[PDB]
Amino acid sequence: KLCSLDNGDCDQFCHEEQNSVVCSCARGYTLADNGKACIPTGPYPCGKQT
Amino acid sequence: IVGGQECKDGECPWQALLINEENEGFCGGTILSEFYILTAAHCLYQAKRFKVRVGDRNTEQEEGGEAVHEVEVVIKHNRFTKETYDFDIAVLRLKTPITFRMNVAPACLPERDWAESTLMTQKTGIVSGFGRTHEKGRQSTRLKMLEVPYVDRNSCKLSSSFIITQNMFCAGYDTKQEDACQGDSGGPHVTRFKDTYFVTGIVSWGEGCARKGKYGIYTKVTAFLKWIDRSM
Ligand SMILES: O=C([C@H](O)CS(=O)(=O)c1ccc2cc(Cl)ccc2c1)N1CCC(N2CCCNC2=O)CC1
Ligand SMILES: [Ca+2]
Ligand SMILES: [Ca+2]
Ligand SMILES: [Ca+2]
Repeated sequence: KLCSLDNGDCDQFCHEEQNSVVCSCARGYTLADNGKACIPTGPYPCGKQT
Repeated sequence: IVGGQECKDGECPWQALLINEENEGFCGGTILSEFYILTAAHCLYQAKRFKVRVGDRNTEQEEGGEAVHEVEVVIKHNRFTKETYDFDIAVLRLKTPITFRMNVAPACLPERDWAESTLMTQKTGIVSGFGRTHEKGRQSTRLKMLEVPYVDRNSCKLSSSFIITQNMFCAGYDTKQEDACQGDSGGPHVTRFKDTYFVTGIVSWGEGCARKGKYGIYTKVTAFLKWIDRSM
């Protein structure tokens, strides 16, 4: 149920492991300190307009 | 693309155009990385030999930002057949890498179970291409895009006497005259999630274009994420 509302507050991917939200990101992104946001790791990250 | 609108600068940067031996665009593709383009398996049977153009916005004019890449290898799905159009997916490895720049950037690959549950359940996606602007119409010299609603599975299956499989999905309109069309084949269907675009479909087939009670059929990318990863 954890990812069913507001995507678990994740910017990108949301999963549930041992009854807690785990966020993750696409290749070329890294998880921010807060464990929710996805920060590009370089120029021209995937899925962004130029 | 039937209806919709022209892509603005920066807007559709993952669009690729497959060009045949006569230099005519005949299918689209989606940039996945510096070396790999996603397209439809059926596109491979439209031209013996072809190349891939990126950064193209206007097919009749030189821009100074567009580039043509030759294909090193074609990776076609083993289970595609012309009889079913099932497994309509291929990956192209380019001979020389793409330099990402204005109007040239990759779409994100989604993550399977998350995308099935959260991305495919969005109201709409966006399809883009240089294909015909109506059934029997001329191709577009300008890159176009169109917002298309996801169609529920039962309405989808009932729309055709052809078998629409679990590896396909429908998007578009019942009667509104907007759809993808011939020449958009192989191109991107993307879905936005929180300001990031994920490639969710490959333009595959329709019964004509924009017909009443007919939808666009797309290869379901989530059904092939491991296959794509292995191919790349
Ligand atoms: O009419 C067509 C063409 O698809 C019509 S088209 O080239 O204008 C075209 C192409 C791609 C499109 C993609 C979207 Cl999302 C929407 C509209 C599209 C329109 N046919 C007869 C049906 C055949 N077919 C499939 C099912 C399995 N066996 C077949 O023969 C495919 C071919
Ligand atoms: Ca051009
Ligand atoms: Ca998952
Ligand atoms: Ca229709």
